[PDB]
Amino acid sequence: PKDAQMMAQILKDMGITEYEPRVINQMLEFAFRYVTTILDDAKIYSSHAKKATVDADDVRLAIQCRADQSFTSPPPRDFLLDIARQRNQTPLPLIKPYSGPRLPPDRYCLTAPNYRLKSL
Amino acid sequence: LPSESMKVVAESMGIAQIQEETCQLLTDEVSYRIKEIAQDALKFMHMGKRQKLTTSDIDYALKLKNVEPLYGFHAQEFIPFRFASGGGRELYFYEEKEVDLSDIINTPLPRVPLDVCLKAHWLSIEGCQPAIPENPPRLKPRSIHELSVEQQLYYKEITEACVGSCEAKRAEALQSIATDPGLYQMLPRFSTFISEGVRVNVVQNNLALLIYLMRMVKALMDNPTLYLEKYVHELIPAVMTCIVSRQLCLRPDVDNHWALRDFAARLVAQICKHFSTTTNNIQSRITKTFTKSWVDEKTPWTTRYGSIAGLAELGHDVIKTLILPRLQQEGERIRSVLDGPVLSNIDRIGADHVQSLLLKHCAPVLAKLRPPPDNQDAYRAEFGSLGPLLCSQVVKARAQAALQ
Amino acid sequence: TPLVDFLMQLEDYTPTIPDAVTGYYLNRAGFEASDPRIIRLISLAAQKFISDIANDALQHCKMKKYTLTMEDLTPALSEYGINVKKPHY
Amino acid sequence: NPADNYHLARRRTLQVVVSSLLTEAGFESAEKASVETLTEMLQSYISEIGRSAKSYCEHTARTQPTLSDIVVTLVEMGFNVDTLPAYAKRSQRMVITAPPVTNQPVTPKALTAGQNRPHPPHIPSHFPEFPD
Amino acid sequence: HGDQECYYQDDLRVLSSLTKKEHMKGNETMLDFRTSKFVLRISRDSYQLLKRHLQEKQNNQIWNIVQEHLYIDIFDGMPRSKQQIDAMVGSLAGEAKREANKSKVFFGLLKQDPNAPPQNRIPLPELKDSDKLDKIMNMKETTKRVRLGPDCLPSICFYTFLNAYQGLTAVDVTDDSSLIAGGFADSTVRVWSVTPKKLRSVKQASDLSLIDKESDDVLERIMDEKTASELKILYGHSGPVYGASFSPDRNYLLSSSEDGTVRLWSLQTFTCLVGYKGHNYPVWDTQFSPYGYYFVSGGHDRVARLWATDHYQPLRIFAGHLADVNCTRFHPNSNYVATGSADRTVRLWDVLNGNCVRIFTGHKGPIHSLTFSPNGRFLATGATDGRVLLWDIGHGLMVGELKGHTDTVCSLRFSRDGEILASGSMDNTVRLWDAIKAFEDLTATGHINLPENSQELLLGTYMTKSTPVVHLHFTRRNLVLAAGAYS
Repeated sequence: PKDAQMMAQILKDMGITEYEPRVINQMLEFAFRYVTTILDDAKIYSSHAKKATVDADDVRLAIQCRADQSFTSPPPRDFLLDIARQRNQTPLPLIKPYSGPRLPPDRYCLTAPNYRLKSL
Repeated sequence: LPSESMKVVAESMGIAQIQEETCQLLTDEVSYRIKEIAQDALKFMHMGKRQKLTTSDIDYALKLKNVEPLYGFHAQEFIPFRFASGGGRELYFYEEKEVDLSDIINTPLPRVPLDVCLKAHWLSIEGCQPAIPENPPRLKPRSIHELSVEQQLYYKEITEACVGSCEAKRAEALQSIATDPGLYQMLPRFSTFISEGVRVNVVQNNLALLIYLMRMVKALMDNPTLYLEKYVHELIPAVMTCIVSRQLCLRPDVDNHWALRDFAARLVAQICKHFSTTTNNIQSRITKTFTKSWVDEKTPWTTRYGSIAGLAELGHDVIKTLILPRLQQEGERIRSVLDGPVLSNIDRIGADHVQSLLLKHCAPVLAKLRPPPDNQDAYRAEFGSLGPLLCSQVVKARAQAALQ
Repeated sequence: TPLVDFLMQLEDYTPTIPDAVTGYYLNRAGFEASDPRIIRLISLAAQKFISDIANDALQHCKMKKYTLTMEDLTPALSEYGINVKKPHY
Repeated sequence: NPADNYHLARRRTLQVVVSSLLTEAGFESAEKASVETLTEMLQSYISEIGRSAKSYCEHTARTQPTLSDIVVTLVEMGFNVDTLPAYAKRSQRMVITAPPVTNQPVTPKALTAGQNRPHPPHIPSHFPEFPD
Repeated sequence: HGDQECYYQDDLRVLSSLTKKEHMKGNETMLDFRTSKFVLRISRDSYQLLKRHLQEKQNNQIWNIVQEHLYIDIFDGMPRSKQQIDAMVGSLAGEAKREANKSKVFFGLLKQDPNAPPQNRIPLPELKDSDKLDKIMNMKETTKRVRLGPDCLPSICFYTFLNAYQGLTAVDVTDDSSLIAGGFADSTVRVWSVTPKKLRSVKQASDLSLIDKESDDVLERIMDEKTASELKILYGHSGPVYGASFSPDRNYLLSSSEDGTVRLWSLQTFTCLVGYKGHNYPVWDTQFSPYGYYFVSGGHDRVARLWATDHYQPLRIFAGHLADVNCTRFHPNSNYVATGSADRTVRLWDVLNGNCVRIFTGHKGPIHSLTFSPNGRFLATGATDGRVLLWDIGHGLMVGELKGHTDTVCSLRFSRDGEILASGSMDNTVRLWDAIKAFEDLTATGHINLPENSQELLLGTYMTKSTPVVHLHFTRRNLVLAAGAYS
């Protein structure tokens, strides 16, 4: 196919030699899902600005307002190094040490009487 | 991705009159997201140690990028289908795009495979890799035999078990021949033992000695490790050393067991024709022998039978072409045995066996190329050998086909 | 309590989905088969969801029966808030 | 191939289930893409009560889910649980058979019995024996 | 991009995708590469030619980029060869400073050992009489332990997973070869007993309450015989289980998975006890301490946490890597944690103060295996380039390099004596290396001019039948165990 032969070149440019045949079919299903939610939001933003033609600033708005919610990332390095030095210098107070099966407090564990219904 | 696919999608949605720069803007955004996910699905493939990139890797790569591995449907409310995947859609390019709703119900479900178990074996014994099936595999000096003394003892035990004094001993020895991986480099001595045995074992027609050797040949053939077509030259005569050949023993009784041995020999011959096959050497050579065994005047009747069986078990087309112009000769031979005058030789037994085998083959061929109309007296145009009983055999075959 | 009285009547009543298949997709998510009547309620709750969509897509097919299409699933799931996608490939 | 039969024994059982649920007061001869759509929503629905009722019980420090964890799981998927006792008592209700087992023989191997060699003292007795 | 080194090829294709600013604003690896400084260890004989080409105002802008984005760490010595520079480069923020590798590291074993805490010698938190009973039968195994060397090559017993159509992602074996755990892609952990002794759970609380005082009733009367299998399946992860780690007292299985939790499974009740939720991201590895109280887990969020099985929150966060913490290994004295990672660096972390005390660079791919020498003086690391690099810990110079493997080296272990390092990769081979002739020789320059000793250090290759060697284990009688999941 046309758009499925370009998908095998995006993977081969990323060095992915071996892949399942259902891998191309669902990256095209995601790429179709992503463009019909940019352009769906683009004409919502065009009707907000009251213009009959969806031009390039509408797609510039609909991309950066969908990338602000959908595609997140891990926390940044200046945030990870601040919570590290707050934790690595904090003395982590105390709890109940010697308890044979050593464990957190019982509201943080998964050890409850764990009931079930009577069969009748 | 091509832009001429993105305009087709846009105009099939209600968004008409899109510019080329608008359309090129779509195909570099979505081609990045395919490249971003396939690079991210390769992380799950490398952490799976499978180097495969299965269909589930993209389901976790999508969930990692906070996109629903929802395929083919997108829920704007997100609650019935969260980031759990539905396994994709089993769709094809060459599909029918319309099925009947009772075709999917009536098909049998595939077998759930075996659960995961833990078996242990040995990769290395003090540095050396064993050849178990869980592993990939001036005076001149006094030379040594190329077999070890375990190998000669093994060979001696397997050959003394394969002459069938005890049946459980035979059966293990036959399974040992059928799956020993290191049975190459002992195979000349096994082929020579078979070949030499049949030739000095037809001097006196010792049926068991022969039935055990034919089972040894069958156990040699289905072993997947060893390379056999270097030894098939000596083996073809040895396995066939008593197929058509007469019996120096009591021919009339054990004529049942030797006929069964002949059937086994036919089956091994058909397996040989299916394999070891190159152009015009093996199958055509045994076919030519069998036919000049058939077209022989005053033919040995224990032999009018072995060669008939050999020709019969050669497959679909061979009886479709070789068992057609000869019915009259078969009938004349049967009529002569019936006339008599006296039973000097087991001629009558040979005739009955040959006629029964030929009649069964003729039914199956007839059932195969023609409708089952006029099954009463039309076979009288073919000398009336099997007639209505042949028609009944064809009907039984049709019933088996209906059951299938 | 009707739903407790309902689940106590499920030692019989094999549902439309087998418990070897409903229990397979429950074991995939950590739900283990403690009580087999618990599986049959989840198999019944998943039947009723699919049956309510096929019964509402039939009303969108009578206005335009005898074939379920993607243009019948599209307005049927739109009141559910689910935008179904055409493969278009 | 028994490798893809691990998945296709249970997904083609869900195809018979949707084909049996679209026949009950309904269709014959459905479109092919409409069946693999609906059996993908069925697998994603069983896998979502699997992940969410396990999450609701483990939030309450338990390991196996009761009835009260699923009637809150189905509420959070918008199910209206009270209509389920009426759905279970249909006269059109059908049962789809479970898939067949690959190891039908179970124990068909005569095996090859060969013993030679012992164990050096750095190998305990519970490891497999040294081969022939 | 064409005139770059061949071992940077996977690094440039992430840069070819980066063309926009907002594409790079959410990458967080090139965001930390842009703010850090490349260290670039150069000699003073070559730096004089560089600074005589940059201090002049004819160039005057590439010199401004160098003194803004690049550190330069100068050593007084010979300029290194090209096949020696190739051995110690390949990491972003590569070839770290010698001032990082000069801290005092207590790389000795506990109980003299001057390079190790002289008197504390924590012999396992509250070493119990049942834990002292374990070491009594451990030294009976040491009596039958063979000296391996380059002559008495060990026997390898491969424990293959035959069907395994759910993908096996994690293996661990106990210290005595008695249990084998399997982490699988169908979100299960499966414990197998390999000794002829079935896996039993302890009795329920009603059965233990009736057990009379004394009359033995200690460690056999509580084991339930109604529950006795050769296989126990553990459910509860909502994702593929990537780490698996036994505790040294043969209870307390650990498992980490894609769902971001580390789970502590009991091996007396065969249930889950705790779920440690500190990562929101796939935890790629976990390991118990060799004394069994603390454990370290490294995840996709580019940190490694130190837990203690008593707190729902970690104690130490090791947060200096720029990519995923792929591996997390404890030192044999458990005062130091080595964390290999996907940014081609291996880092030792002190458990006190959470400080990085060593940075080992020189791998070309993400590190997928670490192991320590039983001396505590050395560290073997393997990565996707098929290279096993042997590092010193008191010095930090990676003295040796083993380059026999082809694909990703996913399992390393030294012998119980330290005589042989065993390496298992995706080439389906178990290579054995001479781990005595590799460290025989062992500064002021930061390198030792390591030779091509790989051919001499090979003792065997041992090709496996279509089976990637996921785990390597050494029995206490010096017998190699390996587990693979036959494909």
